[PDB]
Amino acid sequence: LEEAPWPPPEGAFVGFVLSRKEPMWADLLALAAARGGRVHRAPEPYKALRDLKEARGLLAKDLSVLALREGLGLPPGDDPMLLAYLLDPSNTTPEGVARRYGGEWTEEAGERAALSERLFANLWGRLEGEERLLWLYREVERPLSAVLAHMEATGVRLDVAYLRALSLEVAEEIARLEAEVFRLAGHPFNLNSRDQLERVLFDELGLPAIGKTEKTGKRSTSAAVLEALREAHPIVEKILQYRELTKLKSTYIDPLPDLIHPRTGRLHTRFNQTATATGRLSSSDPNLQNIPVRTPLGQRIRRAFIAEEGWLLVALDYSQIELRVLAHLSGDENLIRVFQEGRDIHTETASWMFGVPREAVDPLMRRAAKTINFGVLYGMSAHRLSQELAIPYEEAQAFIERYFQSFPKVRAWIEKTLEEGRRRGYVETLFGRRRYVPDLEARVKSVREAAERMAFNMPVQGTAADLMKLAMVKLFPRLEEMGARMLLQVHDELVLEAPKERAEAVARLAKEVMEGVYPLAVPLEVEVGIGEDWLSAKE
DNA sequence: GACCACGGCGCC
DNA sequence: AAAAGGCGCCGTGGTC
Ligand SMILES: CCN(CC)C(=O)CCC(=O)NCCCN(CCCNC(=O)CCC(=O)N(CC)CC)C(=O)CCC(=O)NCC#Cc1cn([C@H]2C[C@H](O)[C@@H](COP(=O)(O)OP(=O)(O)OP(=O)(O)O)O2)c(=O)[nH]c1=O
Ligand SMILES: [Mg+2]
Ligand SMILES: [Mg+2]
Repeated sequence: LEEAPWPPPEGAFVGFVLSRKEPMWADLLALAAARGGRVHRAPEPYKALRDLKEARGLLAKDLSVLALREGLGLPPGDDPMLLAYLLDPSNTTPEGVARRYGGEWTEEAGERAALSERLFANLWGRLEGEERLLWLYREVERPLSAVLAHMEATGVRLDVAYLRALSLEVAEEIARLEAEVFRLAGHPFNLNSRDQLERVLFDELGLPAIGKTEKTGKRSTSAAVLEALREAHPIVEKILQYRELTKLKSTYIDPLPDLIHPRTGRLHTRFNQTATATGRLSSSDPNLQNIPVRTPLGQRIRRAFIAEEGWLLVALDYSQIELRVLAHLSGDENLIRVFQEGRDIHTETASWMFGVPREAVDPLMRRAAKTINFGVLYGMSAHRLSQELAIPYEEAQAFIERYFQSFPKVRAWIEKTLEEGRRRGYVETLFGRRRYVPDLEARVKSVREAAERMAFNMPVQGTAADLMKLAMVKLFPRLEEMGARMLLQVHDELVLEAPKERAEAVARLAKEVMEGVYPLAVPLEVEVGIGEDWLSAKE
């Protein structure tokens, strides 16, 4: 390409090199743009950012987040990553996409700019005639990248002092547990080492091994195994408590406080847009889509996520979203009727599980019940279910008969979906988002049937993901005009931040946007709460 | 210091 | 652990 002085003409593709992958933390080392057989290299990248109207090219969202961090309103535009991801969601990295569609991902901005231009041309070509994928690109993914950029640069407020204090308290409790574990073993060892624990439980103490690990066939010490052994030796309960506490402390309590950004004073995640097989987003660095919520200590941690002073958090969560999607995709009259009547399948199952009436099902019971509902829907075995519910195998097998019989046209949809996947080599969401599942023709049964479970889960999980993304795209500009903020997405949930005066109006508005995103054969219901912290906001 | 594979486990 | 699916991060163990 012909070397040409900065700045580039408008519509040029950008290339850029960060000192580290996280755009809120990165130094912009270099910046370039490419168009019309030219390549322009910015003498000083930060200053050159101001000359661009739009970030167009590979990882456009990351450069846009960096720009917002610097006070520049630079929105992301076309990104070949989004084109490739729609063509095949195993296209998750620029290294791979480059190799697959016409170049190499190097460490030089000018080369990355040229690459973006070339790859865009080629991938755009491949999407011609693919009208549904085109609609997903233009109406969903592309605008969604702009929304994600704002969410990332905005961040979420965290009560750091609270977490610091919590750490010291959990440390003492952890020591109480580990000391007792060592007393019971008769000697200390690295309790964090599942290999050392394996030998203590199964070789030294006389406990029966229950299961083996997947890759290396060691005797497993997983929570499920320990659960089954909870009454064979008092050390087992202590170990389970130890695991709970150390998991929460090492993953959330200790790391999160150290990740507060000096400029914003908030915590900033990344919402990865080309990272999953089904079309869901993922979150990393840190992952804010797996903040604890179940146990007492977990809830204490979620309480650390708080609203700016003068603001409130608003949490909105789609009700039984994948069951409703299933009703629509399958067209099952019984299931559709359930939602037209306003029934709650999770409460109902929770009612059967704990042997209480529906009004007796508390939040944590209902939670347990959804693991069972989706567990079964997506192929859980009779054997496993009996083990979890701690009931006879015959009771577990029975529950699964009744489950699929109540909703007769589901299996038809599953069989239709699997046959279709075998022929085309891929399955599809409602909107035509694709996932290739070649192992549907595998000759090994365990491999083939695992593939089948992935394949028929995908249209359901993926449609739910399409709906939520579309909702985010419609909702974002409405929040901007009300002076509220979109902060996080957790798959079928959004967390917004609104000024106190407008929080009620924002909650109502967001609820309606989410419910009316794309009407289905059953209503979509959204549960909404308002609060000073994330736990309170989910009520 | 960093990379991986693994087991394990937090959320949806 | 097991015929639920989708993720990312932790510490260990082994390298490099
Ligand atoms: C090989 C087979 N293998 C391997 C593992 C598996 O198949 C893998 C599965 C997996 O990887 N791990 C398994 C589950 C692990 N455990 C717990 C561990 C167990 N230890 C205890 O219980 C201890 C008890 C305890 O301490 N105490 C307190 C001390 C009490 C319990 C959790 O996830 C914990 C967290 C949790 O349950 N959070 C709920 C959940 C969930 C799921 C969601 N979805 C999809 C559809 C939904 O529609 C959509 C939206 O979700 P959501 O909005 O929520 O639901 P709805 O929209 O439908 O309903 P409403 O919005 O109306 O309410 O997402 C799934 O596909 N599967 C799901 O499980
Ligand atoms: Mg939900
Ligand atoms: Mg949810």
